Amino acid sequence: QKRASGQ
Amino acid sequence: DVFLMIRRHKTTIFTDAKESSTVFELKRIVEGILKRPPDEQRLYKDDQLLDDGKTLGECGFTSQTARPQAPATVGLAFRADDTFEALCIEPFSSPPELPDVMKPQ
Amino acid sequence: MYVKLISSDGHEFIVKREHALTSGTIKAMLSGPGQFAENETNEVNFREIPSHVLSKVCMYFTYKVRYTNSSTEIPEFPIAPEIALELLMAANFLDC
Amino acid sequence: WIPETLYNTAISAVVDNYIRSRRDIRSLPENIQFDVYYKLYQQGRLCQLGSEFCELEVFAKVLRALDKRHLLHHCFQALMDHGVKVASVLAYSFSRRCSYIAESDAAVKEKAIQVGFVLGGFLSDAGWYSDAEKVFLSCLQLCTLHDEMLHWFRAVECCVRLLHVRNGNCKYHLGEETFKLAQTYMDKLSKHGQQANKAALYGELCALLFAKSHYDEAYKWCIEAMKEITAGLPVKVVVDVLRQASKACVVKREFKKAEQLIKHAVYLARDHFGSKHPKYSDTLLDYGFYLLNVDNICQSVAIYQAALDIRQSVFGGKNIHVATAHEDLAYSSYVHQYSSGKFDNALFHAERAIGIITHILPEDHLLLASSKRVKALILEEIAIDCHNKETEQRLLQEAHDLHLSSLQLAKKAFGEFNVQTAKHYGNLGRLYQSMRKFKEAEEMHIKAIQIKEQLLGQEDYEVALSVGHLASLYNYDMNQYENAEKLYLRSIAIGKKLFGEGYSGLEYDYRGLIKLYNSIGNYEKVFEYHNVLSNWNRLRDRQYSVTDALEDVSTSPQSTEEVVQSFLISQ
Amino acid sequence: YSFSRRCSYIAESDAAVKEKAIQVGFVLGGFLSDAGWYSDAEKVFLSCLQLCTLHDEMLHWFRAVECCVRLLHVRNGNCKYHLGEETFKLAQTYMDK
Amino acid sequence: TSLKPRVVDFDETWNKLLTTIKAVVMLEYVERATWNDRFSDIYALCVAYPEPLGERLYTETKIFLENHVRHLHKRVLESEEQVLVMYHRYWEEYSKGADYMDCLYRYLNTQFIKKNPLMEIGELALDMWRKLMVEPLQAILIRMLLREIKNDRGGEDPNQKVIHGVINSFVHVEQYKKKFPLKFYQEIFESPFLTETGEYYKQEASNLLQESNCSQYMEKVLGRLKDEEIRCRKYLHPSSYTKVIHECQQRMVADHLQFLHA
Repeated sequence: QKRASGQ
Repeated sequence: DVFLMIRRHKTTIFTDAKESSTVFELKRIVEGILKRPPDEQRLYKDDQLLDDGKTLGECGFTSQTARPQAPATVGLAFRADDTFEALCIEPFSSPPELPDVMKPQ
Repeated sequence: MYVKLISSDGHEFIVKREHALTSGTIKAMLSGPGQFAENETNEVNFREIPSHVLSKVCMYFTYKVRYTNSSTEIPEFPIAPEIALELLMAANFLDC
Repeated sequence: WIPETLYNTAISAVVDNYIRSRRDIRSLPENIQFDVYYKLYQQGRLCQLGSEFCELEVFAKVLRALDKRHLLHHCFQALMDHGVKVASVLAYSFSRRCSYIAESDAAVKEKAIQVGFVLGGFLSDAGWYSDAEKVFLSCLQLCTLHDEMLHWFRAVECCVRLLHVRNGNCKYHLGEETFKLAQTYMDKLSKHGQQANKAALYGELCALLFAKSHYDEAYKWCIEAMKEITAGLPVKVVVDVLRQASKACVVKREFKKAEQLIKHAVYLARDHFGSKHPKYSDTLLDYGFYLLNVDNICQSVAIYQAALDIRQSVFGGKNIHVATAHEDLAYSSYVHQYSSGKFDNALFHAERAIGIITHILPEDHLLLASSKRVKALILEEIAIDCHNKETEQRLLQEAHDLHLSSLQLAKKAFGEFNVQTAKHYGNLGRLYQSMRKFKEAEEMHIKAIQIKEQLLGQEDYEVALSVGHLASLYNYDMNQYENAEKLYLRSIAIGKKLFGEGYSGLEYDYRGLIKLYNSIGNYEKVFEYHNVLSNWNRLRDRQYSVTDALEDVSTSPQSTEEVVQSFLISQ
Repeated sequence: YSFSRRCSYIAESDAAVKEKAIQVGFVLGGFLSDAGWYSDAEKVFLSCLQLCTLHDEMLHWFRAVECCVRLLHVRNGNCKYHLGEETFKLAQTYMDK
Repeated sequence: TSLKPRVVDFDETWNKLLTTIKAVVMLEYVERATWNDRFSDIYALCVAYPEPLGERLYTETKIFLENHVRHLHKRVLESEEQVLVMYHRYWEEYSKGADYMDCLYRYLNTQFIKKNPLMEIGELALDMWRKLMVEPLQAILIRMLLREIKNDRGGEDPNQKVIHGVINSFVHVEQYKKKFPLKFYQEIFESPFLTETGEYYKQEASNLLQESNCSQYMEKVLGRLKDEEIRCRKYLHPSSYTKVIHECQQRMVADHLQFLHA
């Protein structure tokens, strides 16, 4: 994906 | 296979006998329990002498009415000295009579 | 091979020793100083267990021993409602 | 077939005669009363059981059977699922008893506190902290009405438990007051020359300050708690302090000590309690927290599912302890199955977490914020991975309102400048990145980064993660590659410093820089980051050969004093 | 279960108590079959049949064939079609009796 | 009366229990009626009113066992050079008493001890005998016991039951330890015993080779090892058959392997 996982 | 409760005065012998076995073996099995000869004892199915010749299935001790859950009682007397005694089978006890919740009170 | 389960009233429920060791407490009572073979049958006193419930206990002994590892469907032990509470405390005390 | 015991047959006969012998069962030995009540539960007669368990006289005798407490936790919870509010009724009954016996001697008060402690421990072990807090408040009032040595000990032991039921209830503002009362009682205790051990209280305060995201103070009180662990403490106290110590070490970025702390906690819990105990499930939950925060997510799902399956067994449905296991397993399944895109099990767990928390807690409760946040994260990734623009808008809007509700709850409880509200700011920024609203996305990521770097130093894992998110927003969307390159370098540096070259979060930065340079040029930079990414993939494939974490805990690895001493020696 | 338990105890009792138990079993099994609890109405009707198959008298065949009529309705609705043919054969045997 | 929870004092019931519990631990004769009555007394204590007096009964039983084994330890400290036979006699009596007390305390064991750190009364007594009779005598007792078997190796005639009873006592405490059922036996006795056997079989080994040639020494290997094999079946636990029959070969055959092969 374009960004990392959620926090 | 028939299960019985050979009660005399306050004892209650919990024995198991074959359906086909006769009353003489039922009297002889008490030899190893109370050590008294079968000649000087007689059994009692509710005021009924149980003679040696007739079998257990003949005198009403069917396996349906003497199942292990509720074995059928049988009386006994040991002749005292020479004359037999009456059935002094004492009742066990009165369980606490739980009141009926539907009884109007 | 017979043991005399004397109740509180005085009823002497003579049951086979193989049946009596079904209950853990009777097996414990028949071990130690209680295994002394007085007469031929070991008189076990049950000063707290009445006769109307010790009779049901002995019936359960002869029922479980006969009906153990039964292939057919096993019927339930008939416990009357008036006896059920006293036979509940007797079943716990006897560990059967 | 085998013949059923005379005990069980008599129980079936007594239960069947229940109307005729309802009050006569209460005169039975305490090991028969609970078996009769468990038969009422098994037969389905939940109404009669609920009527009996709502009386404190009956329930106190049930609580004295500690062998079958695991059977009681699944009965009581069933009653709380039946609709009968057994916990609040028992708490009210105990409060009424305490108000009645407030004017008495110190003999019956000590008896009621001991009944109060077991009832409060049951109500907080089952997860009814709002209902256990009333019981412990009554016990504290009883211990406060007099000021002797034993009552001081009981007041300290009651403020330890009152702090615990005000941490899991998200009443963090009253936790400081409760700890102050406990500290006052302990100072009065040490004034008279008798010292009470402070491990459990300091561990509960560590959990309080960690839940408020005060990780520096949380670690300070972690050290203070581990300084007070002796060989005579109950295993529950040592287990709780080990768990909270491991969590504080994890959020302080000290995984080298957190590993031994939490593995020893799991070993102690599995040894003393068992593999099907609620406390073992709590240790597994904190161990899954550790494993999820050390880039070991694949095992964490195997730990949370182990933790949840214990909690669904002992407790059952509609419990906050099951709900926390669901909302933690849902997030770990979301993180593990993130690149895979298979958010089917993750959403199913997050649906149950909200479906349980909404039933048992009010809409303004902080525990609902964390369950809403996880489901909003899952819904966003389901939205962007589907093709229906109607779905891509509906799910994104649902995630938007969930994130706003969670942000409102966290802002109301913690404040504007906490870490846990900055996490919601970062999630909202990611959501706005997905939702094609970029002007607000940059503001949200800027707020999250500024809050998490004002608080959590300059090179923390959380600030690095938010920096990576903002850099992906700049790179893939706003085409401001000058800032995105700098933020990628910062995120890569922090991830390498914390997790090394085998960090699984470095792919979203390596690919980001690859696209960044493909957009602007420097094909030598493209080649160098491409071979760096290839080396990273090779190292990750080499490290991917992992084992089961329960086996990693093993049996009897360490000793209780050894782990604490090693932690203290390592500062 | 309460009916079956209180029913297995008065198997050997008098005709009036067994008649009362049979009537209570018919009304309870009819209620539980009307309400749709066929798995639970079967146990009541099975216990009623167990009372009926004790004394081989006149009215007991009528009550047993009524029990077996009511067992088909609580076995057809419960999709116990394998036991349905056996129940019909037992009922037809009692009609032959 | 019935088996119903009733309020009862602990002093009277505990004295009635204590008399027969004293009569059992030293294996004195107690009436069977008294023995069957004390089961009902134990039950009445365990399900008493308004609180179950099971923890107090366990505490008082532990206190009694402490006092009794401590008194036996004082008694055998009074007896010098006769601690072996007296210890074996007291051990047999106390082991039978502990088994009978496990039988008597079955309701406390099943309904209180197993349902709450706490050991069953029949295995609490073994722990008390370990840590009040064997651990205090972990040095005096082993010296004479190792001397007796060493003297037996020298041609003496020790008591069969006394020597075998003392060694079996170490194993017989380990019934409740299902994890390590021989750790106590292998540590407090076997480790001194294995080193003692090696010392005895290396000092006398030089004596044999001093007067015997290779052919005569070969017959001596099959002479003393077979004798030691009897002592394995005589004064040793059966589970230690292999680890001592090969230890002697290490100090006899392995040390002289270069001599036998040549």
